[PDB]
Amino acid sequence: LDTGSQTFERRVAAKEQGNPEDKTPEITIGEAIKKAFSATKNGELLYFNGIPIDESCVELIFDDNTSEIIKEQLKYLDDKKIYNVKLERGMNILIKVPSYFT
Amino acid sequence: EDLDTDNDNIPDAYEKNGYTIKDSIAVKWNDSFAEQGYKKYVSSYL
Ligand SMILES: [Ca+2]
Repeated sequence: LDTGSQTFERRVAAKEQGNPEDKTPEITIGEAIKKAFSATKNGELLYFNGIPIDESCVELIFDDNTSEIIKEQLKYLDDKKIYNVKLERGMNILIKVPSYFT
Repeated sequence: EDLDTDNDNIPDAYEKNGYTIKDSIAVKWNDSFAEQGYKKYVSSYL
C-alpha cells in the first residue's frame, strides 16, 4: 500500500491450488486488504486512517500474472469487482492512493 | 498392528505397494482418490 508519503508491505497466506491437504482458509482480495492493513469498514467501503482505499478510490497495479489471473476470474464471476478475486498465492497487488480525490 | 522396519511412521506394506498422506497420517492407496488430487508414493521399506 502506497499512501504517497509512506509505504506498508504485507504478506497474506494463500492456499496452494493443486493440493487436497492444504487447508489454508480462503479469503477474497477485499478481506485480505482489510486484514493486512486493519482498515475500517464504513458501511460498504474500506478506509485506511483517513483515506479511502476502496477499489474505486485507488489505482491498483499488478504484474502480468496477477492481472491475467484476476481477469480470467472476473470472467467466471458476477458482481464483477477486483476485491472479489480469491488471492491465489503469488499475487503482487500494489494499491496506490491518489494525490487528490473527489 | 502393522510392521515398521525403518521407524518412519509408514508401514512396510504401504511403502512397497503404494500409499498417500491424509490428515498427516499415511493411508493405503485406494485408486479412486486420484481425482481428488491425491498422489501415490512408494519408497524403500528398509
Ligand atoms: Ca516404514
